[PDB]
Amino acid sequence: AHPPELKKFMDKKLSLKLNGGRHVQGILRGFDPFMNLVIDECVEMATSGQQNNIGMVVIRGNSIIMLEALERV
Amino acid sequence: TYQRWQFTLPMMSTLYRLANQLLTDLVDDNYFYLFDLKAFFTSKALNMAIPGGPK
Amino acid sequence: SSKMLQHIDYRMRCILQDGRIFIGTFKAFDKHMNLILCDCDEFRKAEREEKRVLGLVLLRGENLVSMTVEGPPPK
Amino acid sequence: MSIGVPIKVLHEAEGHIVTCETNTGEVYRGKLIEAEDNMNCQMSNITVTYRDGRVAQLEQVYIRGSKIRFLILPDMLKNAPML
Amino acid sequence: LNPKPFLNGLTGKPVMVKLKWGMEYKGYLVSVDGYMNMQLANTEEYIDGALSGHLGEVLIRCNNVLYIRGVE
Amino acid sequence: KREEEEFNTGPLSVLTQSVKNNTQVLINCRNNKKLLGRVKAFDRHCNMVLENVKEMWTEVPKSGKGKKKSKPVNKDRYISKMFLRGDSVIVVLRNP
Amino acid sequence: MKLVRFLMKLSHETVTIELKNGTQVHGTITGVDVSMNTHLKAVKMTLKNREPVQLETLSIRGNNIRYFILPDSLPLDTLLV
Amino acid sequence: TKKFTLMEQTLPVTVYEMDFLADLMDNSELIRNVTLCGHLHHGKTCFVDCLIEQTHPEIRKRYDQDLCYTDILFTEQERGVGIKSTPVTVVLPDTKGKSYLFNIMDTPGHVNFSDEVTAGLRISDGVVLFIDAAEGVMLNTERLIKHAVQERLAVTVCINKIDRLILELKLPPTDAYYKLRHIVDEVNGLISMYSTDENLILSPLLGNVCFSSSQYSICFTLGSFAKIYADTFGDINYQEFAKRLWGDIYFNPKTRKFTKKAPTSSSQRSFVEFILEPLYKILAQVVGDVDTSLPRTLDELGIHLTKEELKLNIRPLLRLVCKKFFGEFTGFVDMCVQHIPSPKVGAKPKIEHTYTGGVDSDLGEAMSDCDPDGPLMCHTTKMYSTDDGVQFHAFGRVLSGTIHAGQPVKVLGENYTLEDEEDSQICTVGRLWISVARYHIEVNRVPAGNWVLIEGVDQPIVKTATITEPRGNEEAQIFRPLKFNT
Amino acid sequence: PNVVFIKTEDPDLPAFYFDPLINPISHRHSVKSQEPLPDDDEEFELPEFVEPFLKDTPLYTDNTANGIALLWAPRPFNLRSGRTRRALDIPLVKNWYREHCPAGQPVKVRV
Amino acid sequence: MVQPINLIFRYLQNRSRIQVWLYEQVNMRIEGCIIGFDEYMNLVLDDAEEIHSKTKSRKQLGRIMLKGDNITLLQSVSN
Ligand SMILES: Nc1nc2c(ncn2[C@@H]2O[C@H](COP(=O)(O)OP(=O)(O)OP(=O)(O)O)[C@@H](O)[C@H]2O)c(=O)[nH]1
Repeated sequence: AHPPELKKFMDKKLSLKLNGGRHVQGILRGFDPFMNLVIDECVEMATSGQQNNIGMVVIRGNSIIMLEALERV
Repeated sequence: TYQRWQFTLPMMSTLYRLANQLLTDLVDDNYFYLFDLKAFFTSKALNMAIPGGPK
Repeated sequence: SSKMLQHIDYRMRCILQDGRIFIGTFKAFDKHMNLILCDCDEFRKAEREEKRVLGLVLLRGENLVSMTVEGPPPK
Repeated sequence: MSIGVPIKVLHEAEGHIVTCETNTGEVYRGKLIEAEDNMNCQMSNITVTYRDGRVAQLEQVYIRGSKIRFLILPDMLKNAPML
Repeated sequence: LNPKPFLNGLTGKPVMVKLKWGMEYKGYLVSVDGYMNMQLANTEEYIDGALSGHLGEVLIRCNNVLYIRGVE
Repeated sequence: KREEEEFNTGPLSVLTQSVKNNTQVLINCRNNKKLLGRVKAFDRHCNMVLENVKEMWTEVPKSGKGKKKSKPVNKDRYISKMFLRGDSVIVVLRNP
Repeated sequence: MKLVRFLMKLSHETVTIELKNGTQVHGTITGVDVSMNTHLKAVKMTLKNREPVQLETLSIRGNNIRYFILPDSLPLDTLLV
Repeated sequence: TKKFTLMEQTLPVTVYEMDFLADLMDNSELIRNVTLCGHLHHGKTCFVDCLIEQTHPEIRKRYDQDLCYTDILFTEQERGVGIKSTPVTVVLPDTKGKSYLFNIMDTPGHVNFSDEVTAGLRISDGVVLFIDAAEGVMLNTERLIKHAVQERLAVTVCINKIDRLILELKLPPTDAYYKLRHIVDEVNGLISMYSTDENLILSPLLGNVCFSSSQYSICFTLGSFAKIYADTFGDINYQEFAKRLWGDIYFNPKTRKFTKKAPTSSSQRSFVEFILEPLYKILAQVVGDVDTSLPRTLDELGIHLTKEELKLNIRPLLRLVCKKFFGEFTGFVDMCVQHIPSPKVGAKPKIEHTYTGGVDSDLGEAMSDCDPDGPLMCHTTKMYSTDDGVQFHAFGRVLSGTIHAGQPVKVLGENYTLEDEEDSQICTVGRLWISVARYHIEVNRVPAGNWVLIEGVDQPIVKTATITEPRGNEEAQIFRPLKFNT
Repeated sequence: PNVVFIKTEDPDLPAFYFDPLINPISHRHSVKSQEPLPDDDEEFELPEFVEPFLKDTPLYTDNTANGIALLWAPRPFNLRSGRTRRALDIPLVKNWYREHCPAGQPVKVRV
Repeated sequence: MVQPINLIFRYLQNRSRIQVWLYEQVNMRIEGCIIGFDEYMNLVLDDAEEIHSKTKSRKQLGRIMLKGDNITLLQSVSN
């Protein structure tokens, strides 16, 4: 079927690497057929390593180019 | 030349029960356990008889 | 289809979107122009020039620009 | 439906060791686990080469389909009953 | 205000469309459609805010378009 | 048939009248260059079949690292008939 | 309408094409497909700045194309049907 | 001439390249080692035939007579009772098309021969259990469940001879459903009684039981049948469908969703309405109206037969019609692949049970990793005589390391210990073969995880023996001799 | 294995029916198990036109009851096609003497 | 499970002030209050202040519609 087999990764702690050289790290709970993610406890990794905290975020599917686990399935 | 025959199943299903007086209604070959052709051969290769078999 | 199918099992030269070149023996293609190249070389350009080797390369269709023949078949 | 020969060879590739290069220029080298019909791969136990030289090891990774621009499938597959 | 009613609203007003490549147009829009292509009338083109010229009766093609904003 | 209702009414009507009147129309490609044309047919993807065309741009390649910018005075080469893949389009004018 | 079908009737005439990445081919055409996939034979290349090349047959993916360059040897009027 | 066995001189045509098979053998996660066991004449051998017939295009059954492929002995064919555990190695595809290597140890089902099961059980990772649908559980079915579970293999069960319901007993669908469900429940009861684990409950929803008729080449899981369903109509998430096709789930045709409660008193179950009833309608047309309405029916199924095929007798014709409908036995693969662990994963329980030194030993750790480049540790459990009867070939599992042609190996007999080395001998390994029941493929080497026939090591071996490097693994020990069922 | 075929006596009955000779299935789930049946209305619905495969055609037809019975008929009657034999070769009475007839018959015939 | 088309609806009902990051153009962000989704994730942002971070200054726009393919994240911030 069309959904990504992302079911494994849920509630484990992800890093993402986003289009345009951006990085965010997250505990995950969402996916839909386009891979639109809903990330929780989401940190923004700025260029300089000055880190922000931000709340729950949606991501557009096409913006992702990798999706990595910081703590295992 | 009358070599080959090919019948539909309503034909066969009739012919079977016309013949029914001659045929025996054994559904499976378990009956002939020591009463088949192979068993008699053993009774002929040895010198020793099956009770109802030929001699 | 029928024009592409003529090429099969030959030794094909592909030019990718970024400017790279692959040269490979060609045995698959698909409605999105995916490819499987086989026994394959990665090749880049006195102006310096270089030749790297790759195996059984599976090319996602988006990258392809053009492909060309230069060999008789590896029979 | 006519999901043709290449994606079947991708499914055939699973459980081996494949190399996989993304638009940006990162080169991954990892053991495959599953691959989907749009080429979303999961990959395990990777040694990644960065665009500028550096190596790193990784636990597990999932690589969006349209973001790839070759895989290096393991050579023994040339015999496979897809071909 | 869902996006489909909204675009019917802005019909005939003044609107200012900004394209991904950093050009921008001022226009009195004339229609929109299923893919959100657009037409504009009596248009100006800004390039870093320079009034480049009165480009007559433009059409714009929908993949180019970032935000559209309405003008006081 | 149903596209005819769209192409008369909607934003594509710019192209539609451009065929009937045979006004020129100044297109702006993605490679910066402009195509000025008398569009002789089209489809919904903005594909076009152009004529009497003159493709005007400043030619300053990346090769120069400062040398090529010496050349701002432009060019105008005249392509007699020309089909154009639709996705090359960012905007289109009417000229009158 | 449906101009891609006009790009199949055009067979075995002669064309230049410029591709999107500044490539130019010069070719005689046989075969075209629903997704504009071009195949040319008797092919002369010229890359961006780099010098010409000449090739037997060249097959060009659909979405890399930009403008063709038809010959003046087309009477256009036939395309209406 | 002494040639009392039906060995084939020439290698038959296969769908797969033989080079591809050897390549797969290195990939220790792709291979599966099953054993098929279950009570007398429940249809094991004839099932295996249907795999071979699928895999070897030149080989076909005779219309009049079963092709007992693994019954290689005249003695065995004369009796009609399997007497020797005969291994078969084939690669056969999944529903996905992904090709896996199966080593299938076809075993006897007669109670006395049970020795043959236990030997093949030891080298296997998993049981497939065959039950005649008409008879259900019988004496030897219960014994083999008990034995397998004690040996810590994963178990999955296969319900054979479903055709007997339709044609012999003539049971209506709903009662036939109850006959199936009864079999499943009895097996669950037996397992849960013996096994201390509780997670191994088996039920069609979970994939690990499949329904088959081996005379007529029918095999389907719930997943497999839905794959047929989806490839017809399109746009079905077939894995989600297969969850809904068993037990007390009823279909509501007005809302077109499934519910646990029957919308009318005559609402047949999801299983009956979707699985059984179209199965029934296939068979009752073929054995019924072959003259009048069978061509019309075959149109709807998308099956086309030539005018020469349509003149076959009913038993050949029925097998043919189903073979086009179901196609490959992919359902059997899905059951085996998921539930039965690969040798990588399976190594840890296997070493723990069978090895007297246990997992705590350095060699125990090395064998658990199942490394092909590790220390050679091979276990032989069966002996098969040559075609002439002069020699015996040892058969075993390369439980670690790699065996090479011509290599000198130390063979450890069953009494060997670190305190008594007298039960050991050094032997020169001759030719190796991957074994297939009637023809043998010779190979240069066999990596860890696969089965192999070994020539010339048979002299010091009485029954079991451990094969190990003569100069490296000086602290190796034997595997425990087989604890027979009786 | 014991062929278990149940001879339908009269053609009025439906060809598939639980004939009284067959022992009734005692089983009815008493200790009712709660195996992983998905929850009701959990987002699964079929496309518009899927149906049970052969639903247009009846479960049984009048020939179905008769046609099954041929499958265990003796050797010339269980087949649709064969090859003709000579009138010499068919042994009409052969089936009788191959079975051990009931001993109450006179001595003379037994031998 | 938290589906994303559900989450964005919760941001409508709060009428929150959310900050969007554009595709490729890291140096610019939009910071909108929101009502809007046809299925493409096209947003309609009322405040819509542009944040050109080299200049730090904050240029102001009308009631703008932000076409779906330009989006990346969808962060939550204060008003
Ligand atoms: N009705 C029916 N009979 C079958 C089917 N498959 C096999 N049989 C018959 O059942 C008998 C047993 O088949 P085998 O497979 O040789 O016996 P087995 O299961 O291997 O058991 P062993 O003899 O101990 O090796 C044979 O006469 C087959 O013709 C089936 O699918 N349906």
